[PDB]
Amino acid sequence: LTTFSLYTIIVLLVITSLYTLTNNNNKIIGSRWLISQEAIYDTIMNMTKGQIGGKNWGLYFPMIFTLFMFIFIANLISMIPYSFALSAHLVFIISLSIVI
Amino acid sequence: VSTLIPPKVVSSKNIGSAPNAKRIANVVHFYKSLPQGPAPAIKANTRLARYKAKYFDGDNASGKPLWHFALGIIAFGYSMEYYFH
Repeated sequence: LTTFSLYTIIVLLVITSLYTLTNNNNKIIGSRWLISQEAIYDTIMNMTKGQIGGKNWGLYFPMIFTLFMFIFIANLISMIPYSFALSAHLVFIISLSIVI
Repeated sequence: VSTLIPPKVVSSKNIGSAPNAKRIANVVHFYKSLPQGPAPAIKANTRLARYKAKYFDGDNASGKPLWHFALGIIAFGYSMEYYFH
């Protein structure tokens, strides 16, 4: 396989775990871990209502959320002291930038 | 002349006050309440529900799964160093 493919899978698996065992089956009270992903929700909610505020502001809210979370996780994974940097394959980040 | 019939006609005091609305909510809500919840999710013994049970409890903000999970990625690529070297 390809190293790039293997680490993209690792990123996907990191992201899945934050919404499938961080929580206590969606406990209303809120778990210590699930508080983190609440705060992330609120600071991008309140940021993208502030930036692209208007009649439509939430229509591009999933896109801005997965652009946050991708980079947020990929700047932790890329900083593990024995890990293959998807992001430092600059061409993927730059390609994504040019695409947007 | 005979007393009028207003005092005895009550059927618009059944929506007449605001807690009627609240009543019809909580006669359903509290009646369909369980004594304790269905289950909180903490374990299930899929052998990684145990991981959740030790680490990702409702009260565990302890950094141990992070450390463990970090160390896992360190174990991964370090072996891959020897796969490429």
